[PDB]
Amino acid sequence: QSALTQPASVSASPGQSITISCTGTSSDVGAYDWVSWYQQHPGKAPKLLIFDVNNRPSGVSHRFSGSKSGNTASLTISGLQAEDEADYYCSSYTRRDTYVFGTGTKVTVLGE
Amino acid sequence: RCRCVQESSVFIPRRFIDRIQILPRGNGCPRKEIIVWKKNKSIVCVDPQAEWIQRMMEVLR
Amino acid sequence: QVQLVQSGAEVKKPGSSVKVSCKASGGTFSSYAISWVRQAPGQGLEWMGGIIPIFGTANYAQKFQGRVTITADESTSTAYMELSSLRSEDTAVYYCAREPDYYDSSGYYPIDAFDIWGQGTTVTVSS
Repeated sequence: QSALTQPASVSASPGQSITISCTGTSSDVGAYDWVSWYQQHPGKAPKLLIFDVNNRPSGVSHRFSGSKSGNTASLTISGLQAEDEADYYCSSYTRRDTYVFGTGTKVTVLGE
Repeated sequence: RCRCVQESSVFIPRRFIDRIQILPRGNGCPRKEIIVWKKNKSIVCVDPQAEWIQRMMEVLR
Repeated sequence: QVQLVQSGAEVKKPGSSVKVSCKASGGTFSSYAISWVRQAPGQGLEWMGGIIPIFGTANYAQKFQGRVTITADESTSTAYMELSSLRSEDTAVYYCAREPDYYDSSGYYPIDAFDIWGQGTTVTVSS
């Protein structure tokens, strides 16, 4: 219910770099580096992209990067391609010892 | 010399842990030392007796 | 093959209960935590609760307290999620997910993230 604030949509031409913001509070995003990012394709399970603000699990491309300043975390997708067209969710653990997700961001790749 | 002067058996939940260091016998200390670095930056030594810490070592193959 | 295998699709009447299964394949529950997340059609991810099978410690989101019971059998590496008093808003895809660890010569590091997700379970509420 008390979801993290994410822009509804982020779009760009192929080859471009995009940034997705994730705003929470001092109790969650602002409290620690327990912030992770997820990629979700239509009709598929979410996939971990970034954990602990900016760490990449094995298999995740160097094109995906993370950062955090204050109560805001950010995901950057460089060299945007058609396979990056998915929904993106940030997650954070809380001082209320729960996990909270962002509202989600649909990433679209713009044509010609 | 050993790092721990005291040891507690109390259960430390996952939400409060940053890291768990396991130090076996030798290197200046005769006993096995389990050091827990808490999120609140405090360092807590745990008794190798505690059931929760026993269950953890049992699975850490 | 290191995955979380979930039980099949379920069709339930409003007011009934649903118990979803999550079995670890090509691995064990170990010292890892297992969380339950849901997704209503065309909506966002929502954390319901979690369990640490090795200690039987369970936590739930405020919204789901009393409706959801999360259990785990470490001997078979199977986790369960029982949701009662089903309604229209409960029609969703239910995922189980692993919260992993990181280990070096420097020690054990817990990771607050979902690295392995199950295939999902569709739960449809009739009315």
